[PDB]
Amino acid sequence: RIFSRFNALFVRPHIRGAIREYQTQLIQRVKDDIESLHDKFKVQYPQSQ
Amino acid sequence: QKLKQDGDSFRMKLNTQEIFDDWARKVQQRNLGVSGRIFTIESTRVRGR
Amino acid sequence: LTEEEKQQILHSEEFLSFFDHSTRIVERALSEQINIKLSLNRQFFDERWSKHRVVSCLDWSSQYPELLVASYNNNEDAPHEPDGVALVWNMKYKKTTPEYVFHCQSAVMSATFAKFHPNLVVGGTYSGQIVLWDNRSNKRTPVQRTPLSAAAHTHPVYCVNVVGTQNAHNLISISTDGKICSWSLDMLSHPQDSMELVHKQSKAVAVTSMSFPVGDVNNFVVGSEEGSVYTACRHGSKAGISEMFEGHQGPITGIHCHAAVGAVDFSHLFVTSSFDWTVKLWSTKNNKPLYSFEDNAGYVYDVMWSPTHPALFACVDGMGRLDLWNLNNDTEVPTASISVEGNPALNRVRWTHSGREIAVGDSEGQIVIYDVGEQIAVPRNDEWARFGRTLAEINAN
Amino acid sequence: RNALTRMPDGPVALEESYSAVMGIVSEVEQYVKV
Amino acid sequence: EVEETLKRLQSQKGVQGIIVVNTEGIPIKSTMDNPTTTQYASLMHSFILKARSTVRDIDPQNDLTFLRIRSKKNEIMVAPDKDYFLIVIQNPT
Amino acid sequence: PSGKNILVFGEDGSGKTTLMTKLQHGKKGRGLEYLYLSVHDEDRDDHTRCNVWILDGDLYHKGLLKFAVSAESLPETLVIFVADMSRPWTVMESLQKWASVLREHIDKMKIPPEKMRELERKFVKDFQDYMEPEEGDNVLTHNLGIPVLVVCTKCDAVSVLEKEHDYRDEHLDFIQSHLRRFCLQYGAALIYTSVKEEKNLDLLYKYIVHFTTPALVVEKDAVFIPAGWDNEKKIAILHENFTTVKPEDAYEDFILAAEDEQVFLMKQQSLLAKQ
Amino acid sequence: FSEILNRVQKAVDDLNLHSYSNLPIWVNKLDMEIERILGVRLQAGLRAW
Repeated sequence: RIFSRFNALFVRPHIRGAIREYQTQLIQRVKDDIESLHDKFKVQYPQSQ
Repeated sequence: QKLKQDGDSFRMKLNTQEIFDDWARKVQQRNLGVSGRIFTIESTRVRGR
Repeated sequence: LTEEEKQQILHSEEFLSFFDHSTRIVERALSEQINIKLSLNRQFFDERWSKHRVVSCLDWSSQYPELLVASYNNNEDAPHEPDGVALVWNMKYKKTTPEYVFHCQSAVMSATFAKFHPNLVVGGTYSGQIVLWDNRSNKRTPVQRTPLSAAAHTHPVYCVNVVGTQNAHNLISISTDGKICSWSLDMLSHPQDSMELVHKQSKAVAVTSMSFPVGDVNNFVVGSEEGSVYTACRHGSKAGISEMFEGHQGPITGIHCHAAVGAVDFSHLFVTSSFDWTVKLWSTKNNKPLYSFEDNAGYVYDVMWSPTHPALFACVDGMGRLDLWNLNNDTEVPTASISVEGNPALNRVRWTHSGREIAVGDSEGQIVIYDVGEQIAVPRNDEWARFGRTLAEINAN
Repeated sequence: RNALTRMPDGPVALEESYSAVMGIVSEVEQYVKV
Repeated sequence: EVEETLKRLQSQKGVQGIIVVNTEGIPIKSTMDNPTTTQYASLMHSFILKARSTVRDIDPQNDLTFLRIRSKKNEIMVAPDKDYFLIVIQNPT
Repeated sequence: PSGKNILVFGEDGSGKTTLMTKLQHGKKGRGLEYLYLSVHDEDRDDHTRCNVWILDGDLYHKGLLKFAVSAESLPETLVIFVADMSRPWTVMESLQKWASVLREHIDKMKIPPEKMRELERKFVKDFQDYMEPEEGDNVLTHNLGIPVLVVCTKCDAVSVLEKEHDYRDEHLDFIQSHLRRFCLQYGAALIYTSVKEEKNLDLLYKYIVHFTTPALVVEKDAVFIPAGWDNEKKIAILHENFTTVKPEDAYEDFILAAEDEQVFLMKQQSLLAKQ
Repeated sequence: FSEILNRVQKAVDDLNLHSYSNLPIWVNKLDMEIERILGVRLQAGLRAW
């Protein structure tokens, strides 16, 4: 939500090279969610209830 | 780009036209004229008895 | 021994009810002693009548609990039993034994209580065969049989309605085509409002678990085929469906109007839960989802608002996860959250009228009853208007 | 019944065959244990 | 309906034996040992008639709908009304 | 007294593990499913080891039969031929292959005992002979004989049969006729059972484990042909109506790894196809 | 063992990610050798049990 407030600001140098570590933190979160999606799609619809 | 390709291939996993194609083609080629019986909603069907 | 005359004397008419009293009070007397805030309240399941019953709706007991009709869509798990399952239970004694068995001769689909009656139970089936039961005694035979002609229904009765008072005992039975029939709650011969839900487009409205406004309001919100919140009235200048405020997807499996006002305003709001893997907030001035909730993993089926704290709902999903949220307190997260046995695709959720406990129904039998002891008497009108203002300031850019 | 494309998976005969043979092997040593 | 009746009567856990004593005083339809409890229920029919006269003559507005006989050895949790007295001896634990 | 034994034989499922589940088990992967009991052999049950053994297929089950069949076992070896009805083309094959199994089994390990000719063959010429009396004509049996009593499991699919390939009773008459003929040729009695259905097995099997049974053929689906009621008149009435006169062709009526490439080979091939 | 069989179909999913030449030949024939591995471990395990 904080990133959503200033998505477009992530261009300017003071904003380009100053959030990258927090950015990687959320990248890990995103990757975890993508993996959860993999776990969900592997449990296909006809196999599920 | 790593997670980009990850989500791209995983999005390509959603291309599951096996059962979808089976259902669509079977329904078309099977019920192409199945509802053509306009005799009545009360017919005769018996055996030797 | 040879007891046929004693079958008439001993097992007579009024003595069968006395035998029901004897069995009930001794089986209740089984709780004999020696003769020298997520808490998971209860859970009930019949291993003979609730077994593998793939159901979508039952008849809960908000008012007068500890006796709630488990009007199950009788599966083929017990073909050597009467095809139809309706089970009132005994939460007061906390038992699951098949004592209060109830049955019909068709797929019992959402057999709600009748109007002005705790014993009389009304209910549609797969072929629109609305049956009824007057259990003044301890009987179980469906004493009524609805005619099933062209004007009637042959599709599952999604959510039948009871409108009016002792004067107007109206019943709104609907099929999948959307044919509304307002059967009087006395005679099963003529449905008063036996019309079609004519709308701007696709007059044969594929309704899916509609919802009934609080306050005897006819401005219903029909859940349909792809979200499709059909907002309308049954009569007046807009007897058919006036419009369809949507933005929700899939067949609505849960939609509910305003809860019981704690200290808030009337709060003309509602919510929707369906195949879009989520719940979406709504009101009377939106035309779009007021606040689309978290699209959780799997089909979010049911949702229900609580009476104690009016600004909090509860919703399960395709992977059995009940999430009860009060965005005026817990916005980004639910107030309480707990899964069900495993991660199945459930179908029902219903708050207890007493609040701080809820009876959630699975779509395959067993019914769980969770306990959440958090809310007390608080003026949530302030937080209500403030959060509405926060959303009104967040949507802007 | 599967909404995917792994039709070239391991085998449609392997998985429960091992458990079936292990089941009879367990049946002998357990039911004739008396 | 003797099905649900006998079902919920004898099927109840620890129920040794019920006695559906009628005005006759003989438990021919029950789950107790009939050759032993026949005379028992007849004698108890007369003495429970004494008890009915007692409880209903000293205080006429007091019926007898459930007799939880908590003995030193058995749970005779009798289920009466004005019609019967289900004298049921049940396993204590 | 003494213990008993039962040898059940089945093919392609057709109700074998479930049949012994319905006798009164973990899995099924290597045959020989033992079954210890307490059999009421007309008076009491003192934990009598009436050991029943499950056996299906043909891929080396003689070791199982070695742990099952023995020297002093054969006089009351109530063998059971199990064949369903859903796939009759596989059923005709099943009973035929199992008939070959029992013939070569008798001609494999049952033939060395010499006393069994004038003892066991007399038991056969008593068994299949006393079969028709004390129950309910010319039961034409083969050269074989052992306590044969065919019990066809998985028969709770007649509606599925008419829903798949019968829609009348030709498959309920011709198949009944010729399989009843095969069973009478085996010296047995055609019995049918299903999942908790067609209760007629405790009568004859308890009658030979040392309470009678009637016989009708009007059913034609849950075919109960008890002890010695098998002949070739009723079957002639069965395999004649609406089908050919005594047919043998009704049986036939109901009856991508692409490639890879190379490098040097493909390179020289490319220079070759350069043109 | 069953976990690595799940990893085998995971590798099948890895092969479903992109284009291959003898993908079912590769999987199924390695599964044939896996059945031979199952033969070694099965005779050892059955003799063990």
